[PDB]
Amino acid sequence: GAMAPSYRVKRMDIAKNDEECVVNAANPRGLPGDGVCKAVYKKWPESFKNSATPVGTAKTVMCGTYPVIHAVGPNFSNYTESEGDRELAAAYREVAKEVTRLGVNSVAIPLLSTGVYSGGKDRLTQSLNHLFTAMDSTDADVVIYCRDKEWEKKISEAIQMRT
Ligand SMILES: [Cl-]
Ligand SMILES: [Cl-]
Ligand SMILES: [Cl-]
Repeated sequence: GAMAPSYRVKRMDIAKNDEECVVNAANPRGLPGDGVCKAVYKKWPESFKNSATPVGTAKTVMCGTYPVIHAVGPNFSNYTESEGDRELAAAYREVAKEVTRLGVNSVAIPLLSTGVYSGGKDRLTQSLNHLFTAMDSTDADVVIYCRDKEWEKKISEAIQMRT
């Protein structure tokens, strides 16, 4: 584990991360997709062999020796708010189990269900709080990746508030 486990946020493409493994914001069918998923497919295409997994789960596939944890958040256009909330929390709990199993000291993670699976709603606080609930008990350094300047500031404020 990291000597003093931390959370950090960076506003850049997760495909350029400086961590020991990456979490993909995957679709259930293991398709190239859009947004984070498409960037992950371009950088680590080998990790999409048998990466299909149900909503609310995570499945890791190696690209060489680099782990890609495919985490499937719910698409809020299809799920009710109640059921989608439960599946989003579940996907993050599965990411925490995979990060622990892998023994990594750091992990790059996006905010699940905040892009095209958001159902047109701002889910920064919802998704980030489920990320914290799952990852707080792990000892890996977590680096959250985002692309919006206002989201970077809000994620950074939420991290600093708890220290
Ligand atoms: Cl970039
Ligand atoms: Cl998304
Ligand atoms: Cl963003």
